[PDB]
Amino acid sequence: SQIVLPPHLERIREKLAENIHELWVMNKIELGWQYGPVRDDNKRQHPCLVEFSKLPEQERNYNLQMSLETLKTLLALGCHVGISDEHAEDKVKKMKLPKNYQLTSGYKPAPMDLSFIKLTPSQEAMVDKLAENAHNVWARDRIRQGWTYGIQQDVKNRRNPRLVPYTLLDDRTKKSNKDSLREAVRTLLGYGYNLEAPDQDHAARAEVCSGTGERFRIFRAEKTYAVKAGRWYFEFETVTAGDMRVGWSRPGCQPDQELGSDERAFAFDGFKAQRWHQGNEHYGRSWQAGDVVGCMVDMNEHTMMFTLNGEILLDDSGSELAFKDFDVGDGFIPVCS
Amino acid sequence: FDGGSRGKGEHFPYEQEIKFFAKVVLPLIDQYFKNHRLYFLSAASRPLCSGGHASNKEKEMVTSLFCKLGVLVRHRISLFGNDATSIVNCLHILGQTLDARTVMKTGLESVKSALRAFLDNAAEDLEKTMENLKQGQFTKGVTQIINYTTVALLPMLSSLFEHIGQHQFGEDLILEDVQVSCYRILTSLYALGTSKSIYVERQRSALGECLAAFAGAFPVAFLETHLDKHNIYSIYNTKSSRERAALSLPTNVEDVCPNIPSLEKLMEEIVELAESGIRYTQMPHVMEVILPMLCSYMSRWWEHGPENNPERAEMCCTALNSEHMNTLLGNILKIIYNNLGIDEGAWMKRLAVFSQPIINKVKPQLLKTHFLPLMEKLKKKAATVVSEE
Ligand SMILES: Nc1ncnc2c1ncn2[C@@H]1O[C@H](COP(=O)(O)OP(=O)(O)OP(=O)(O)O)[C@@H](O)[C@H]1O
Ligand SMILES: COc1ccc2c(c1)CN(Cc1ccc(C(=O)O)cc1)CCS2
Repeated sequence: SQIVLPPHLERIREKLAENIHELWVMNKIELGWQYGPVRDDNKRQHPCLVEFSKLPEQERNYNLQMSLETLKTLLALGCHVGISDEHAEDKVKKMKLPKNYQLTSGYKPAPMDLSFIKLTPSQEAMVDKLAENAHNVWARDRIRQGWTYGIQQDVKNRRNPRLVPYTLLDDRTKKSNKDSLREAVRTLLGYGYNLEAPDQDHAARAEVCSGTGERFRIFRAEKTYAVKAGRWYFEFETVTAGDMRVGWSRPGCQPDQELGSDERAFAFDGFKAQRWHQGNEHYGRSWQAGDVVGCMVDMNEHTMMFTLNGEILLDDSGSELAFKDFDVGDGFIPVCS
Repeated sequence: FDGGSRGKGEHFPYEQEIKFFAKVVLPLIDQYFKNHRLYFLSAASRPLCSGGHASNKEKEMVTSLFCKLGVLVRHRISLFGNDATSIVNCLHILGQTLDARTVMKTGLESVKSALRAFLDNAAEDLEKTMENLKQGQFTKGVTQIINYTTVALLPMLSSLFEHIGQHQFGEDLILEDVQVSCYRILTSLYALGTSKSIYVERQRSALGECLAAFAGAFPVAFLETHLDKHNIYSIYNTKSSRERAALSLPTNVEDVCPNIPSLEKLMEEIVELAESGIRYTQMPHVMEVILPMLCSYMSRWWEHGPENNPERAEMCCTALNSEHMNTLLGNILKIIYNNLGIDEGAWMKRLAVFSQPIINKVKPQLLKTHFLPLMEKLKKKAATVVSEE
């Protein structure tokens, strides 16, 4: 809906059209293919370098439309591309090019010195987005055609092996498309229209995409195992690192309420290095993958302690007591969230 | 005001502006940045999940403000009067709040030039202190310069270098002209530390903290300079003979630090120290300045050591080991044991504070039955009637 044609590119649409034609033909010929008599899969030859009689006009239209879609996508990314200097045509100079690599079609190749251009990581990021978006557009076009994913190419059932999200795509094809499009972007930079593009700052994402009924699961010992006197110990190994709490809970602790948000639980949270009982206070350290937290309770003196990998965790003060005052009540049981 | 101080304008009209600045603008800056320091230090990493990260232009403005305050405070503490503490505290807090990484990656050329010029001015002021303090003790410009240095330059540089070392911004900041300016600063700090003069032992400490912070902050192993080629971030390995010729260098790897001896030489010095049994008063500079520098150097350069890097262990600039650490700390507690009975001062406590990083670094297996002497001496000497620590 937001797409508009950029205000200085009206008269240059033609030149960009034949320019994209030039990139298309040079990319096709220097991807390893060459002009041949007949089309075969094993031949790896491109016979379509012939007069426009048979050459697919639909392929020409596809080339033009993907070029315009590419430029529209860069403008949609926020790239208010700027015209720098006409001197690109003057600066570009023909290097040594072999006779075989010289195109027999009659047009003069223009391979420029693309090594010295330093690709800033921002344009690398826009290149990643261009690859993702082009792959998505191709997948959408195939789905509109009726293609569906399969293990291998089946023309009869219209099963395509490559119809997967680009993040999970195979290395070879994504590398090929990625190099084709970096060549396209680098040729645009060679003509010199600089990418006044924005930077995508890091955005916080809650990451909570589980079932809406549960943001956490609480595991506890049975009520009948509640201990009301003595010195008790247990362990909690964290296979991963993240939102996890471990500690002691009252028999009446609710399962749908987060540990330590009320009076019914005393917990330690190593994701944010805090202790939880009726609130939040900083305590201890932050665990990692494979860390073992040892929880100790002493009901004789009404105290609680936590150790990370053997070392005793301590709060802002020098005390090792995570919780030092609580009524015994109906006892405590091991619990985690 | 400085242009027309001695002229017809002995009473500057802008008393309202000066008072408003010195009474509101500075303390407001100090308190605001102290409260919101985490906002400006935020980056791609997310320490403060709730609050957002400061913009790149925001950090550029913070750096510009720090540079402008430095330019203001240069050689004008006496004119500021009692506010000089306020300006230097503002510079301190701003130096903590700076984000050199992002500023260098995406920053205005004016801001980068301002930071480079601030560091170069610090080096030039240190060199002026050199030239006047040498054969100036007999004799005002010299007094004003030395007061400005001892009041602002040491705290400012110490705080900035501590921040740089703590956030590993040296690899992103100290390069080319910045790096040669830091070389000049290092030579100056070492010369002030080594030299003996009444003005020197009157401010030995602040030189100690500044030089230790610099040792922590500097991204090149200046002590073990013989392994120069291994370091990739050195000017001697990056930008080559053409720029040796373009901008002046000592041009020799071992001559880059003429007054700074080699790491092994300082190690031998501290080993026969307290074993030759020389008096504290003869040459007090080692245990007050050099040992802090050694501790900061080792604390910064442990992880690059060969024993921490079995991979490409031949491709490391520094060659520190846990045996180096325990030998140096052994020399430390030998010195304190032989010097606790006489020449009592707070410098033992300051040295212990400075060596706290190395005792944290050292593995606890050595703590077992090696620091047992440390605890038993520390308790038997504290067994006196008045308890401490
Ligand atoms: N009309 C077109 N002409 C040429 N190439 C195209 C066209 N449409 C898409 N392409 C791109 O060419 C690549 C494959 O080349 P080819 O033209 O042989 O495949 P295709 O005929 O487009 O079949 P598919 O749509 O399954 O890729 C695809 O990655 C696709 O993105
Ligand atoms: C199927 O006839 C065509 C029609 C058009 C074009 C080509 C071949 C040549 N191609 C190379 C190519 C071919 C097949 C795939 C593939 O789908 O595996 C990928 C790239 C570039 C686009 S012009």
